[PDB]
Amino acid sequence: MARCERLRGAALRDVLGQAQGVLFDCDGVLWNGERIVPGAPELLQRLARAGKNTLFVSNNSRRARPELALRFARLGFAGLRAEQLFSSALCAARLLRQRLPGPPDASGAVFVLGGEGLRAELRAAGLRLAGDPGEDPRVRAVLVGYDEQFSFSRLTEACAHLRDPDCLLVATDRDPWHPLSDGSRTPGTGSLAAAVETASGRQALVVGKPSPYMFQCITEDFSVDPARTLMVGDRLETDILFGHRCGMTTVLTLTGVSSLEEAQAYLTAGQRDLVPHYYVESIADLMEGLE
Amino acid sequence: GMARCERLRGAALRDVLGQAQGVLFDCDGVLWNGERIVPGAPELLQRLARAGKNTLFVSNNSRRARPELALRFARLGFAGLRAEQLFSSALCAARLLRQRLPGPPDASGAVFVLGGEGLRAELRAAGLRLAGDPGEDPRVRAVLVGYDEQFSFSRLTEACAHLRDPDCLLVATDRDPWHPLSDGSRTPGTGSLAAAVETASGRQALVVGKPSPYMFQCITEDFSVDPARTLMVGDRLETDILFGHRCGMTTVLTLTGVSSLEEAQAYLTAGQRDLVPHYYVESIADLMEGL
Ligand SMILES: [Mg+2]
Ligand SMILES: [Mg+2]
Repeated sequence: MARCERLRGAALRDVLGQAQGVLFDCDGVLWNGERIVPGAPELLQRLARAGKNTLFVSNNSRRARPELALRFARLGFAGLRAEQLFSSALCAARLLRQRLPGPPDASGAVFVLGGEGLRAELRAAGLRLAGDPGEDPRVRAVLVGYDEQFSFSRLTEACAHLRDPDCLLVATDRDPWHPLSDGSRTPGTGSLAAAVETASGRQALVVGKPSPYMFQCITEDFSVDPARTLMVGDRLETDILFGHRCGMTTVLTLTGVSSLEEAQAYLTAGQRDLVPHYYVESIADLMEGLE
Repeated sequence: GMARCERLRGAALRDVLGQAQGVLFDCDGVLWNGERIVPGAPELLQRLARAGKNTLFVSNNSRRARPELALRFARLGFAGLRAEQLFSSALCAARLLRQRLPGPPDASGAVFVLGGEGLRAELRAAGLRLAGDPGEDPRVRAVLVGYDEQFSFSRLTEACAHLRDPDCLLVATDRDPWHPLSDGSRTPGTGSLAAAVETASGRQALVVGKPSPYMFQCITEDFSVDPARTLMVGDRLETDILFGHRCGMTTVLTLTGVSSLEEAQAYLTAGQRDLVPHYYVESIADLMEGL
């Protein structure tokens, strides 16, 4: 039962050694905007060098896997394989492919509330999209992602497709909002999904953290022992909660959304699924336990 | 206990109406559908008045300010209505905001409104200053969410920025999730927009319209209404009937609008008593036989 203790000294050395792998969130963890967290690339290098598997699990639905790979390299993280990158965009594409395979050749299209990156990810998996060139099939799912073009007319159109009870409703994630470098915030997919759910009378299947589906997506490709895996994230309600549901050890890093006082709040209220096992000021602190 | 969803007719119709001091009517789906009035509706109101029964009209439609709503009654054939009898969520939101924003005298701020011209006009009639109107724009001191066909991701972002200030109020005209259009499709309702704003800002909105009791408070500031001698007549179980139960009125479901008889009997069989009407009629025209 997590005590939100500061990981350092010998415990830090033991916990990492036992680890088969570390799961990292990206935003708030490896970088903030275009500023990387100092030490992070070096940390990743030393991890790989010590044979510890690294995967990246993000709720960000804006970037398709190729463009995510380029961001990593451009920001100084070399030697990443694309196979290591799991976004809500990617796993939503895969979930939708599997729920729509059906025997019927009469595949439909997905109506997407989101950007080019999310669309690209779905096309990469082989899905057809409403609004692409040519005839438009029957819309068979609405996908809600991070959608800067969100509009009343697009909400209305989403709801029309949803009047067909066989049309599925999927959301990339429910993050409510995200911090921007200038100090402001942008609404998250979770706010857009709440609108879509309310106007259509439906509940979405949610793909991203803290939904376990994300772990399912990851385990289709890699063998993961949750008991020997660290989940490292900056956000208690998505990263930590996810980690607990999957049985992983959880590390809150303090370079992002949540504060230690938010964690200690939850601890005192006994909501243990939101209490990290450990915390660090930044992921850089983890290196003292390595060589 | 009580509501049994009985058909109001015969002697029961005669008794219920005789005991009544007044009847509260919802508008859309009850007196009319789009531009088509419910046959008999104008006659009913007239006959109610001749019998000394008070009538008031209570609507969540946040689109027409009170002057234009009054002109609509008159144009569609409802004679003898005074505008003082019309209570929309727009009006009651303006009054709530006028109550809550008299304070630092002169240092009134502005209201940032997600909604249409009608709602804007209603707020201005109450003396409120609006962000986006001419001139400066005082500090924003409230966000109001209403029916906003121009709802957009950037405006949601702007609402959220005003709401970072914990002292800025959040009000919603109502939580209706969607509304029927004449062609069989639906338009998203304020409830869907409000859910987006609440989720992205981390706030709970003060809701003005039915089934919030605030709407009844707004009515009783102007008229003495004894809930025990008043009928609440509506087409929507989850808004009109719940409202009536919360305020302690007798509730009459009419079948010319959104909800069905079977939806009501389902609520009854399920023991959800606050969603079961005391009586129903096929149309409000049926009420006339009791006069
Ligand atoms: Mg993060
Ligand atoms: Mg109605």
